[PDB]
Amino acid sequence: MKAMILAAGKGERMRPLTLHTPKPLVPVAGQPLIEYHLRALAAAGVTEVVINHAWLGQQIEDHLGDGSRFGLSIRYSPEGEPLETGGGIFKALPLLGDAPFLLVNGDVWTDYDFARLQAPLQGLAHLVLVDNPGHHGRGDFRLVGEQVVDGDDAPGTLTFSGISVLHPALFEGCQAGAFKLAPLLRQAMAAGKVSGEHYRGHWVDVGTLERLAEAESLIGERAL
Ligand SMILES: O=c1ccn([C@@H]2O[C@H](COP(=O)(O)NP(=O)(O)OP(=O)(O)O)[C@@H](O)[C@H]2O)c(=O)[nH]1
Ligand SMILES: CC(=O)N[C@H]1[C@@H](OP(=O)(O)O)O[C@H](CO)[C@@H](O)[C@@H]1O[C@H](C)C(=O)O
Ligand SMILES: [Mg+2]
Ligand SMILES: [Mg+2]
Repeated sequence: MKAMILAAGKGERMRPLTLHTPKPLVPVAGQPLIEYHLRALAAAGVTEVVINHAWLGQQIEDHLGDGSRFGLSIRYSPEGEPLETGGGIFKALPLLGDAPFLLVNGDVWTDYDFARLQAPLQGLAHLVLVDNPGHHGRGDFRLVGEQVVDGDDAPGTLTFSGISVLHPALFEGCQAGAFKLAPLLRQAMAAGKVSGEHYRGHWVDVGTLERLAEAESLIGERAL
């Protein structure tokens, strides 16, 4: 299947790093953050990637080009207005086609094996969930067997990893413009159409300098 990497975020919490460098292109261990995803995706057998962008977008295209150096074919979905995650995915659907695709929040650094998702999967969406960051119980969702439901307090909830397989039909109808992805996932969940899994390996949402350091720390433990 195809993959989409979300890369339209402005990274305001990463400043001043993101003043002249798009977040996707910030180096983590001598390598641009998004290039971990491109290499992982190519290793996992993915050959076609869609990347949306907004903030400093043309720098992303300039740097990655057509993706041939990664053994990929990349298409870009430029966004001129703030579309958010859901609206942005929707805007890119023409490039993705009608088949389920792998969706990867580009801000993430992880050792999750993307090739696990090319196995028989369940529903309109299949979500990779991880331990709640910061040692809290808030999270987003709960996982019962393979079935994902909406979170409830802090007894045993999990956090959405930003790694998933989505069915384009998830966006069936859908307000053409700017909207959120989570709300759509809960309608699917409400209909028993969302499966999931709990990944217990390394995962960092790289949204701050502190998260960047943590990712570097873990990446340095893997090299050894
Ligand atoms: O409108 C958007 C916003 C976010 N995103 C995607 O989700 C990622 C960031 O998610 P984010 O919600 O934290 N936005 P951000 O401005 O980066 O917060 P901050 O770092 O504090 O400035 C971005 O890199 C994209 O991958 C989009 O694709 N579109
Ligand atoms: C689409 C997506 O990846 N959402 C996740 C991403 O959002 P981000 O923090 O990058 O803005 O990382 C968070 C954990 O750090 C999750 O809670 C987000 O999922 C929540 C439920 C959401 O859909 O808004
Ligand atoms: Mg942003
Ligand atoms: Mg982030």
